[PDB]
Amino acid sequence: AVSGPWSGNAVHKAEKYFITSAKRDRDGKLQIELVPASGRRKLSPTPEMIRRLIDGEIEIYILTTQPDIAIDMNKEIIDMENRYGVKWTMREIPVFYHEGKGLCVELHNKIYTLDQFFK
Amino acid sequence: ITAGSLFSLIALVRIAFFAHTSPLWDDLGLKKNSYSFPCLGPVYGGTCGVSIQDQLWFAML
Amino acid sequence: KPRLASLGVTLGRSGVRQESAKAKKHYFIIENLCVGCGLCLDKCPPKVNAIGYKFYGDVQEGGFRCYIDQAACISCSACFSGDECPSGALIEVLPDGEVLDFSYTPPERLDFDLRFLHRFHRE
Amino acid sequence: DVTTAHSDYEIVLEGGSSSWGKVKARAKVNAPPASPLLPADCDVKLNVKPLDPAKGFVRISAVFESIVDSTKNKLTIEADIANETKERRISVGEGMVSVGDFSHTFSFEGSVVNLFYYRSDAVRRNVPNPIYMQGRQFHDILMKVPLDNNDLIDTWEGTVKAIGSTGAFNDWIRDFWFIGPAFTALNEGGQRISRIEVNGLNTESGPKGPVGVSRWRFSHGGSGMVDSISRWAELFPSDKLNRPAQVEAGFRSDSQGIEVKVDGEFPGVSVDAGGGLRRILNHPLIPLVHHGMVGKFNNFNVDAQLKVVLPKGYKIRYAAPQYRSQNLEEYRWSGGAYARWVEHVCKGGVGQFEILYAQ
Amino acid sequence: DVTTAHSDYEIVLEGGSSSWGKVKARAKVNAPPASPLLPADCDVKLNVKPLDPAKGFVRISAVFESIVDSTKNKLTIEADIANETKERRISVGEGMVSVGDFSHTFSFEGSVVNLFYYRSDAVRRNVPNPIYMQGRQFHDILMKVPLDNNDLIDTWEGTVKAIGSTGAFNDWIRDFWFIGPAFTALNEGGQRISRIEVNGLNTESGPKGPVGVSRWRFSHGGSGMVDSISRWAELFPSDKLNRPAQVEAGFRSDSQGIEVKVDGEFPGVSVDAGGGLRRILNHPLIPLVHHGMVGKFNNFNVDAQLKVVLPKGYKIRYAAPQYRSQNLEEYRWSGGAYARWVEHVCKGGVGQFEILYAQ
Amino acid sequence: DVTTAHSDYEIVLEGGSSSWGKVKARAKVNAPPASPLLPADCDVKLNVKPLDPAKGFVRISAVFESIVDSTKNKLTIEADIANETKERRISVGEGMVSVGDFSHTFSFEGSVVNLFYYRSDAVRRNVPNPIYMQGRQFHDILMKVPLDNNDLIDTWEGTVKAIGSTGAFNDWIRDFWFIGPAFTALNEGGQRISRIEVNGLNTESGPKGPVGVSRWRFSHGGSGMVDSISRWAELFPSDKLNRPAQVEAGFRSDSQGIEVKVDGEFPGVSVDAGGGLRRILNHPLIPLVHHGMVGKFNNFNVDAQLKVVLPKGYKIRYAAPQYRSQNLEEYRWSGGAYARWVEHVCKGGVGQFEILYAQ
Ligand code: BCL
Ligand code: BCL
Ligand code: BCL
Ligand code: BCL
Ligand code: BCL
Ligand code: BCL
Ligand code: BCL
Ligand code: SF4
Ligand code: SF4
Ligand code: SF4
Repeated sequence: AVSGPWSGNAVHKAEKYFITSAKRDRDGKLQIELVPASGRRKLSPTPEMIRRLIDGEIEIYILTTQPDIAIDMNKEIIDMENRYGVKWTMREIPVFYHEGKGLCVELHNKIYTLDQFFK
Repeated sequence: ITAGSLFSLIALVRIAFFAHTSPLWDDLGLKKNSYSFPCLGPVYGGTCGVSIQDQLWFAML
Repeated sequence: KPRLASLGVTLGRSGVRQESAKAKKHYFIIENLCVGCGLCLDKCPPKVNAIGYKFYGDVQEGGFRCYIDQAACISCSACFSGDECPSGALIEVLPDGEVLDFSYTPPERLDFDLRFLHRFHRE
Repeated sequence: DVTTAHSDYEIVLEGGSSSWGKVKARAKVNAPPASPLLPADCDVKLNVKPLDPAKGFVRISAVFESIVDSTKNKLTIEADIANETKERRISVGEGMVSVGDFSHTFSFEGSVVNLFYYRSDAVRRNVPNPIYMQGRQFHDILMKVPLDNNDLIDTWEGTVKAIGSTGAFNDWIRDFWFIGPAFTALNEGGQRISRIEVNGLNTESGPKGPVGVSRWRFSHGGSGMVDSISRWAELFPSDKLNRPAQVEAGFRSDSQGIEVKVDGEFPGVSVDAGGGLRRILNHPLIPLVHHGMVGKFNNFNVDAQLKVVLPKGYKIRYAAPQYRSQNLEEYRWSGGAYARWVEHVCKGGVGQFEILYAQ
Repeated sequence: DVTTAHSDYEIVLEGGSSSWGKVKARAKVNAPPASPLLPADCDVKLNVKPLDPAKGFVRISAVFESIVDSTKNKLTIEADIANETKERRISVGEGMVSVGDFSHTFSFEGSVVNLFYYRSDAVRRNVPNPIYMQGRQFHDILMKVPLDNNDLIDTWEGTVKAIGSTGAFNDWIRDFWFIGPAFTALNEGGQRISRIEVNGLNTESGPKGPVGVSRWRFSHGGSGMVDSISRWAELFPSDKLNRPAQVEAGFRSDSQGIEVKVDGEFPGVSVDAGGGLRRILNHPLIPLVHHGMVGKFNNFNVDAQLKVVLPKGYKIRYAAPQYRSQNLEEYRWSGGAYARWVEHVCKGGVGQFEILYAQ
Repeated sequence: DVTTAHSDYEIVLEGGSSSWGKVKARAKVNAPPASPLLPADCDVKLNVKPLDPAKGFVRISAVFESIVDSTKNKLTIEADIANETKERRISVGEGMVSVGDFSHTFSFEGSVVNLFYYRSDAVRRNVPNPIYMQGRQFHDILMKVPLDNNDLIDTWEGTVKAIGSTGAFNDWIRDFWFIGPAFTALNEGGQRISRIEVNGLNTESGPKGPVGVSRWRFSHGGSGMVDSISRWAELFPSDKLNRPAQVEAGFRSDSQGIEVKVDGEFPGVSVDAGGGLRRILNHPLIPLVHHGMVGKFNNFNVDAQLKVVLPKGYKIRYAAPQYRSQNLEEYRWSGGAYARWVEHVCKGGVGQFEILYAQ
């Protein structure tokens, strides 16, 4: 099921990972590295670790201050804040698994793919 | 005395069991980093008197 | 039987007296996680007013949050060092990009309760 | 300076020709584990289901769910072992190995051959209960691991390159196969691991992706101490598997101590002893000799209770060490001689404790 | 009536990128040493001075002044070790061996090669702290001993004759090289010593007198336990040698017990642990596994105090076993869990004790 | 109900050049034996009765009467060992092996060769009492057994068939030879058993019936720990054997413990130590290293008394550990340091205890 508050971080209900860099290779494939909230090891989104995401054992997120996020996140973030210190707001986007495309980010009612999303 | 013991025992069972986390703050996704922190602020209708030092006060009171 | 110069080691029962017996890293608020308690703001040096408040509603409904101004932040790591944050919103990014939500994380474990065949905690 | 360890044991046996027994074991120890990484936890599950009586085939499963220094590690095995002859035993099975974000699957076609250096009638006639039998085992292995990951390919390329450039691969592979303290355990149980032999290392295409294939064969000899060799027929009660049998166990370990839970039924717990008398199966020697390796590092005090439950009408003829108390059909061991024998066998001793129960 | 041992430890670390730490250790034990000759006393001195930063070369010295059963024994070494590549490391040095009225000098030109059976990214990725790494080492040796004494000549003549007449010299030399219980130490640390190979045994004239010359090369493999193989880069902080580093130690032994004194500074005491956190270097496994060999002969009571001093602004994020007391900058370990871990590791245990200190 | 063991020792020595000493030892232990079968009892008898002074030939006898798990086991040996040279020693003898209703006799013609890897003068000059001697031994064996039983006939064939069909017979025979934990013991004492060599396996007719005849050769090397190699001259005081010498011992073992009774006179108990001083012979290392293998399974308190009786006019010059009491000619050891050394050497320690007595 789920581990207790005492095991790992207490705030987390499932283990938490953050995509920290999204550089590309010579062939243009997106090399995604995600480190856990503790942050002492580097992993890539392999099927075995995606398989955890199907059962909710882990959760993946992206910061909006990432150096290579490709999409102009600050302008859109600034607009929403103005709708309802505005600059320096930072958010965590919850990455989800789409069987057809793999990891997608439902940003502003529009599904995206990590390769489409990142530079 | 039986009622007066079980009343102040509630504040004591909470120091023993909710020093770092409680079922509510595991739900609200929060950590009690500290033993003498007053509140987390107005948030969630407010959360004052949640540390174990404050639960000690509510056992003395 | 000759020997080498003696080693002066008086540890046990002995009448001898014993002895006394840079902008590299970056910090951020995850705004959806912040509850605005401002514990981070008070660790920031007052001549470097990096952390600040941002209002958009009633405080009893999470209408306020904290944020680091990177233009004035000096990366002294005072807000992160002290494990103030109760939500994980205050995070740190190392010069090579790892994201730390807390300064030390307890190790993960399985969980089972140990009972005994014939002792007080039976079955 | 002495720490305390508490344990409880339980064996329930049926009457008639049944070899079926229920075993439950709980233990709690206060000394640090020898593992150089802590905390290390682990849960193991074994289930055996009879497929068909005439063939003698059975389906065995194994699941390993262990977290080592916050690193999730899982190994899964599903196999079909059956008795071919007195010395040969073929197994067909599939399994998966996952460490953190890494995982790889494998399929194997294997046979094990077990021969005794001698088979004399005089030994059988003059020794009613022999313990040591000298022998050797031979494994035929056909591994089938698909090279799905970038890392698998590199481990395979590297392996082929190493074989090609290093003549001493058959010898130095035993330094890899038994990592860290595992190498030392070989000499400890009087077990000799012979050099592996690579019949073939060929990549064969599979519908999913390129499949590195290894066909190897090895052998290993037991001076008599090894239970796989000395007791080849007893560790596979396939024909006595009238109903499914399961052994479930798990343990928690860290700097503070170890907590262990074990439970499950299976046949072979009771074996004929001669003269109409039954007897609990001789303790495996390899586990004791292997635990003396880590059990000799902290002076401890023993608190162990062994509750044995016999069938209706079935009363002990003889036990040493003798049961402390008795409760009609149930007999109890605690304290005195028994908690000396426990101190003996928890530190690596293999001293005999025999129970004979006749109808 | 009851044995006891007292000990004191101390580690002082600097801040920034410095890996420099000061270590002091005092011990006193009341049981007899396993040495079959007593009294045996011994003083050891190590000093390392950086020669040049760009080359990475350093000058290491070693002096051994030991009196064994009233027999003065001295070994002196002066060498120049430098990093050639990730796996090769060449050393040029001279030394002297004196026993009583006998003494002989030697000069050596040597290189050591260290390879890991595998190098996988997944391990590196999935593992934050790897303890066991499987590997092998190869030594190229060019010994130059002048045959000044009558005895040296005879040892050389005999050696050449033995090689000439005995085919099994490469194998049976390992029975001589590891004298008494050092051979049993090989199996204990999971270390395999391969057969030596004699490239050449030629007498070459020197200005002083005839110089027997040996050019040999050997190898040895570690299952992972061996620290020379598993930690090849960490045992030579040459590039971190900004200033000279010295380790000084000595011990007295006889029927009554052992007195030991150790002190000295050197880099590599602190290594990065990830996430901005520093950590004391993982305990060497070979010394613990080697001391369990002599530390399991007398029941003892532990009285050990470990005073750790951290840099200004630097506090510990996590330690198990937890420090008994804290006093400002310094943290103290004594009693309870720690004096269980000491009894664990003094008898051969290798259980992990980790301290993480972040700024 | 505490692990407690009681023991008594006694050595009586004569004056002059006599090396003759009387040794008596009794022991009582309360922990279970590390024997997979109990109860196991055993009586041993050894008598050496000299044959002629000039030849140096002596007649040695050995009788083994042991009941193992109600199975009577007997081995009898009668042999004629004599000194040929400093490294060669030929023995001619007959014996019989009986287990229950099975028995077979054997005749052997054998020679043992013992060489030291080096023989240096400096070691002799600078080390007054050397312990560790690196060497190797070679056995020439001509076994002859009458095959008058069906069971004996069957064992004779199988062996030939195995040799004929298995190439690895010289290697895998070591596994069968060292039954149970005997193989593990090899690595423990730093002893290497080389592969056996079969000169011939020929059936030769005898007046009684077909007699199996074997002529094999083997070797084994000692890192220095082994006493047969390190002390080859000292274990055969043939020339000092003016009168017949006999060593008689026996032991009873079961779940409750061990009781040991040992007694007998023989030469070599006292050896020259230099400077006119005599000294008790250095303790054999192999027995201690071999008992640490079973003596580390149960915590215990020692109760041992060692009464040493010296010749008239002969007083100790030095002993560590020092004698508790001195009743003039007879000295006593009990308690304090000596009990610390007994717990040391009963668990596998080999720490030196030296007594020097001069006239
Ligand atoms: C441990 C001592 C021996 C050993 C003992 C045996 C025995 C015994 C036999 C096998 C046989 C096999 N061995 Mg083997 N084997 C060893 C080393 C190896 C190694 C290796 C990594 O070096 C490999 C690849 C193999 C490979 C194989 C397979 C081809 C085959 C079936 C294995 C299987 O299904 O396991 C299933 C997977 C598991 C994880 C099971 C582990 C079970 C443990 C060891 C004991 C559990 C039983 C418990 C005590 C009682 C439970 C009762 C319940 C009813 C289950 N062996 C060592 C040297 N091997 C079998 C054969 O004959 O095939 C024809 C068989 O009978
Ligand atoms: C002990 C485990 C290994 C071992 C480990 C290593 C390591 C590690 C390396 C050498 C390398 C060398 N080895 Mg080697 N070596 C072993 C066995 C041997 C034997 C032998 C008698 O069988 C020989 C002749 C050699 C020969 C040699 C030299 C050619 C070369 C440099 C030695 C030197 O200067 O020592 C100096 C003389 C001494 C007495 C030093 C002893 C130091 C002890 C062992 C540890 C002290 C450090 C202490 C823990 C921390 C101190 C910090 C201070 C700043 C010093 N090795 C065994 C099998 N060997 C080196 C190389 O790569 O050369 C290119 C090197 O880096
Ligand atoms: C145990 C360590 C060594 C060993 C040590 C020696 C020694 C030492 C020598 C022999 C020599 C011989 N060995 Mg060998 N030998 C070993 C293994 C073997 C094996 C085998 C089964 O593997 C065989 C077949 C042999 C065969 C032989 C014979 C050919 C020969 C004479 C034996 C004899 O008469 O014993 C007699 C039968 C017995 C049961 C005696 C047992 C004695 C025990 C071991 C010690 C008792 C003495 C006690 C401590 C003090 C007693 C004093 C009293 C006065 C007796 N050896 C191992 C490898 N062997 C001898 C020789 O040189 O021949 C030329 C000899 O001197
Ligand atoms: C101080 C004295 C203490 C004590 C001190 C310790 C210490 C200290 C430690 C243990 C450890 C263990 N103790 Mg203990 N222990 C005590 C008494 C007990 C008692 C009891 C009271 O009855 C119990 C039930 C246990 C139980 C256990 C286990 C939880 C654990 C060993 C696990 C194991 O089997 O690994 C089995 C291991 C293997 C099979 C090897 C796996 C790896 C190798 C490379 C595999 C090769 C095999 C090959 C592949 C197999 C076959 C393949 C198939 C054929 C296909 N201890 C006493 C009282 N114990 C150790 C441990 O691991 O703790 C976590 C440890 O360090
Ligand atoms: C304290 C331990 C107990 C003991 C505990 C056990 C246990 C436990 C078991 C046995 C078992 C065996 N026991 Mg028992 N056994 C003891 C004493 C003896 C004595 C004796 C006269 O003292 C004898 C003859 C035996 C005989 C035997 C064998 C029948 C059998 C092992 C089968 C085998 O392969 O061995 C054949 C022989 C060898 C393997 C080695 C060869 C003999 C030795 C190595 C060499 C003899 C040389 C001799 C001195 C002759 C002179 C040499 C000359 C050069 C010719 N035991 C001691 C006292 N024994 C096992 C069994 O019953 O299985 C069927 C078993 O499980
Ligand atoms: C009863 C339990 C006791 C205990 C019982 C004993 C006993 C009993 C003894 C010791 C011994 C020792 N103990 Mg202790 N010990 C205890 C606790 C301690 C504590 C502590 C409290 O922290 C300390 C600091 C020590 C320290 C020590 C040492 C003084 C000593 C081992 C020396 C050594 O390293 O040799 C290192 C040895 C070598 C490196 C081998 C040298 C020879 C071989 C052949 C060399 C081959 C290597 C190759 C040439 C190397 C490389 C070459 C270069 C690359 C060129 N003990 C516990 C509490 N300890 C032993 C000793 O030696 O005492 C004098 C001993 O007998
Ligand atoms: C708890 C700590 C206890 C303790 C725990 C135990 C335990 C537990 C056990 C013993 C065992 C023994 N203990 Mg203890 N023991 C203690 C203290 C003592 C003291 C004392 C106080 O002085 C004594 C006298 C003893 C004495 C003994 C022996 C009776 C016995 C080992 C017999 C032996 O030598 O086999 C010698 C064996 C051999 C020579 C091997 C035979 C087989 C092999 C295959 C033969 C190969 C050799 C080759 C053929 C030889 C040469 C041939 C010739 C050359 C021809 N113990 C301490 C206080 N001891 C063990 C035992 O056996 O009990 C029955 C045992 O299990
Ligand atoms: S206790 Fe109430 S008033 Fe005080 S800080 Fe918390 S929310 Fe504000
Ligand atoms: S690093 Fe220092 S200045 Fe910057 S936000 Fe944190 S506390 Fe304030
Ligand atoms: S301490 Fe945490 S919850 Fe409080 S303002 Fe800072 S980031 Fe938000």
